[PDB]
Amino acid sequence: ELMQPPSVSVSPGQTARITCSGDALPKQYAYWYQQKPGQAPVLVIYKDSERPSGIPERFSGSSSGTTVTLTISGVQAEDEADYYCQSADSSGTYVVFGGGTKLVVL
Amino acid sequence: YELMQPPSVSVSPGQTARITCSGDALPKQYAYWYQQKPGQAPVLVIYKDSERPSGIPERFSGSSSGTTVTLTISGVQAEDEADYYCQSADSSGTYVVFGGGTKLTVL
Amino acid sequence: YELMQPPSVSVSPGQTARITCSGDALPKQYAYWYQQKPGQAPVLVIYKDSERPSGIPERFSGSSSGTTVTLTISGVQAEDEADYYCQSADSSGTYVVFGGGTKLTVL
Amino acid sequence: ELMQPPSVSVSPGQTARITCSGDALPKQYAYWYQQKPGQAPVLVIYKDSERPSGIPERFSGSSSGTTVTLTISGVQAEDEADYYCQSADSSGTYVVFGGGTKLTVL
Ligand SMILES: OC[C@@]1(O)CC[C@@H]([C@@H]2CC[C@](O)(CO)CO2)OC1
Repeated sequence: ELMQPPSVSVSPGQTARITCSGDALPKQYAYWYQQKPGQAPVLVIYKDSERPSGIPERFSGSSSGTTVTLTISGVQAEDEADYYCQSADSSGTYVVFGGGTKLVVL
Repeated sequence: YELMQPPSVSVSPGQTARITCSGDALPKQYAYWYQQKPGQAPVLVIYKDSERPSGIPERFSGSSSGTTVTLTISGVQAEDEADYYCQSADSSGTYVVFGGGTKLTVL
Repeated sequence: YELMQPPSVSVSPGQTARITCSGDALPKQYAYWYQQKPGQAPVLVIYKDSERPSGIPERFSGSSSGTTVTLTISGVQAEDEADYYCQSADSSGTYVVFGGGTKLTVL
Repeated sequence: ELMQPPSVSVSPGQTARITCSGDALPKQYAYWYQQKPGQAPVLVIYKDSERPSGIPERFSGSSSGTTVTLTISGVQAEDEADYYCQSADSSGTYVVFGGGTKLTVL
């Protein structure tokens, strides 16, 4: 299980940082996706720091020991969504998730 | 939905299901696949066309062919009943595109 | 899904679409209907079989026949393209049941 | 539209209160539903205070002036979800929503 804050809120154009923590993160890749009702999930970062095509450069990913972090610079209204981190247990046998973080733009 | 995906695919347990998405930009743009079950976080099952994240069973596999990508689920089990989504980017690689989702019914 | 609902219904603009859910407990249990568009909050469009919350257009209407309930959308507009969900309760009225959702495609 | 806190978190068995504010609420009904990925929305309260069949008694709704409130007594793990209030503008012409509140059970 991964620990993630329930919500992060920032005013427009601020940077938001969303961190997940977990014992297995030092040895397991994380994936970050954006969840909105009614549409496919949108992968914003894979393997800790890689960005899929079509994803704005303002989205970036980093990792440090038992944490991984999605940073969103210059937050826009369309960024309002839930962000989930996905990884795997220490053994790499099964998928593990954070509880999701709701990003609000004040 | 700029990717064309059938709304429904059904198979009995043990069969292999193939879920396809179609789009003009798929040849030179990676696809990503998700599984969505009721009341659970979505799961990334394939990225970059064919790679599985740690923890994803090998019975899930992705492939690319012309203007179509395919999620193939071998030996479908009851618990695989879920919605499956595909994501990619447009021909330029400037914005994300996605299919409407396929409901996989088992039985 | 203890209610059964077609995964897909399609009509051209201006037509009337009928989306149906079926279940043994529907006769003596109210149904509720939602509209889900991409990237937006779900919308309650019908409650108690046939009542429309304030702000829902009269072109959306709900009805109830035997073991089926029906969301009828008259004068379908392109912006009505969405997923539609039905919810009710079991026979006794002890827990909630749902359909798998219908994708309405507007041609 | 409507103002709702981004998130509410309580330990198991506590009571959670989720409030929506809006100028038109004194004259317009509110509806509360539970949103989870992958499933139909679940209406827990309609017309301010009425509960659909199949909804546990621990869910209740109240209204007071420019506010409406969903109260969840004895919060349980399956209650973890987003809760949205829906209403209508002052004229009753168009639908309005809160931004959703993510309920976390610590
Ligand atoms: O109102 C229906 C939904 O609850 C279905 C799923 C949920 C989203 C919609 C589809 C989803 O994003 C696909 O991963 C999963 O969660 O929002 C709306």
